[PDB]
Amino acid sequence: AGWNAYIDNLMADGTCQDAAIVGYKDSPSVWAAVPGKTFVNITPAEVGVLVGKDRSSFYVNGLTLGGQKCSVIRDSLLQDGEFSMDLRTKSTGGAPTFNVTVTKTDKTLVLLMGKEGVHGGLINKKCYEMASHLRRSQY
Amino acid sequence: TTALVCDNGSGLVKAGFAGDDAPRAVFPSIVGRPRHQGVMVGMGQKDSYVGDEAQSKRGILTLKYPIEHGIITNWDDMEKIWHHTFYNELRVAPEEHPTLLTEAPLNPKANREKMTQIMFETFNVPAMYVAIQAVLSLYASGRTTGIVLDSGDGVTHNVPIYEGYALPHAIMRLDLAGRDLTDYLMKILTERGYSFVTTAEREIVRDIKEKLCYVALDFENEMATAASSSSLEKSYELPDGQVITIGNERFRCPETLFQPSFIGMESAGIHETTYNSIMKCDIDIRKDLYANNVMSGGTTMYPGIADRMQKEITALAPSTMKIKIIAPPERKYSVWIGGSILASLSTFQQMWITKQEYDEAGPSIVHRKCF
Amino acid sequence: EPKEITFLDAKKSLNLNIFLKQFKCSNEEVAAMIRAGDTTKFDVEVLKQLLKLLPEKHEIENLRAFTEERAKLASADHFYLLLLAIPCYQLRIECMLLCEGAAA
Ligand SMILES: Nc1ncnc2c1ncn2[C@@H]1O[C@H](COP(=O)(O)OP(=O)(O)OP(=O)(O)O)[C@@H](O)[C@H]1O
Ligand SMILES: [Mg+2]
Repeated sequence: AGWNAYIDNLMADGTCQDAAIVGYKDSPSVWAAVPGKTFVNITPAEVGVLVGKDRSSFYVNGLTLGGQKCSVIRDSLLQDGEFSMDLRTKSTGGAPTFNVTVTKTDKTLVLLMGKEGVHGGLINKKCYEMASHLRRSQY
Repeated sequence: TTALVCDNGSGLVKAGFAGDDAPRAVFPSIVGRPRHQGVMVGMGQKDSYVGDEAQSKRGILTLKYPIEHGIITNWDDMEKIWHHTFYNELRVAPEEHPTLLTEAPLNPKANREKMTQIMFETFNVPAMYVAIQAVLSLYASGRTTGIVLDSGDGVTHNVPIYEGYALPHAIMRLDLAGRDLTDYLMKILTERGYSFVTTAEREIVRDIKEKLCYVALDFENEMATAASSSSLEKSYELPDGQVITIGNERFRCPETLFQPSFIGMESAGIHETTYNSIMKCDIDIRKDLYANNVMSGGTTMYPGIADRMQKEITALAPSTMKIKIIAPPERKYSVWIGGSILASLSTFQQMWITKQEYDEAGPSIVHRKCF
Repeated sequence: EPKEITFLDAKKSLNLNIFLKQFKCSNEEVAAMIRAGDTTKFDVEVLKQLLKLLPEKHEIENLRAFTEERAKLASADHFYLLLLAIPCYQLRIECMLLCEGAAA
């Protein structure tokens, strides 16, 4: 069972519209993602934005995930106890805005893109359970 | 079932039911213990008094004001205040009413986690949501996105809100509120020639701050007519007969909000922290921040604070001639009234934190449901 | 002696006993006159003491849940259960105290 089974486990309940296991250690690339969606086009430059030491640049105009502009709300990502990253998708002209959660494991990046009207807390707890499950398995 | 809304204030804790126009209980944030030693029976006198009962018998009680500058420090006295707030002030048990709660902005995370675990373990509420006072303050005006100035009794804050969700990076703090204004008012009335060493004198100066003090449209012009104004000089009668005359100090006590250099610190004012907090956001939200600027707290009851906020935001920001700063008449309790508006709706039933969520997620659910 | 079972602390039963024993009658005459609205033995301070010893909601629910024989209870609990048999008693006690205090 590969990482596509892990994406299907992330696509089990149907609350989230996109999932991403993206490498930042060993093999820095998108290891798996939902095909056709935003997070399959995550560059390692966007990973270096995410894993970078500057925790104050991305507050000026958001950052980019898969070419999509998004706004940071919370930053507890490099902190070892929490390892969490809360974003919301920016939009132009009254287009609907979506909740985004990014987390570190030991080797991977777990990114989740939610649906319309779906609260970011459920996205956050599901991604935290996923990151804790990966960190329990030394991943 | 009707919901309960309480504003856990630094100087006045308010409590009541959802949907009510006014809070049913308004009591000061005090816990009294008996000041002298003596035991007897005396038909079962209580060991601790809270609130209006603590206010009424306060001569034989040493009081505690346990919130320091918005932030909770002593936790047992908050637990006793919350026990009074449920069990005797509203006369309820908290295990069936969902309870909306208020936090000071830039609250430490351990305070939020401790608050959530004391709600879920001790009181055992079936539903609780922590909201920033500014988000409820925007909800009393009836909108979901904008920056809000909130000055209570503890601390002044400017908080930006996006679709009901606050942005903790651009929240700014000004270290003054109505307690600091009260201390400054005793300072400049002492400089005028008076003296306030007792409890009742401090309460009289609090009521002077409640009744007489105002904000002028222009500080420099009203200084320029201060000796010549026939309507500026007010006074107050203490019930034992002392007369306190107040002049220009009526608009020097709240102008500490606008300029904190009046008292001797270099912090930015309620218009300058608002402007600097607007610029620290994303660029797109800033017009909606200016469009829905709400002041809140009892520290905004000074008449003519609306047009002075208008003139100061007009001075700093050249795009804001015509946008109006919204000042509801009931923004004493706009945290509580917005909590009533938020909790009474049928769209809020998902956003409550269940007991099982705390059991499976720990206290850190307050980081992730309350945002 | 049978055990005087009470759903209250000793303070409230003690103040209610010191209140009730000053009047020189049993609890039935007290509750029957509270129904009757007689102001002879009720001045302002007595009605203030009566409102200071009002029953709590869990105490009313415990007295309603007591379906056993009433003889084993205390006399204060007998007064509470005689008070609970009066329709709309608290508003009438408030009416009498506000009328006498208003006249005063
Ligand atoms: N009409 C009034 N005019 C001026 N000041 C007032 C008025 N009424 C109350 N105050 C003062 O303003 C403060 C009350 O504000 P508020 O109720 O928002 O504070 P709080 O909720 O205790 O504080 P915080 O929100 O920081 O926890 C107190 O310091 C009180 O003395
Ligand atoms: Mg408050």
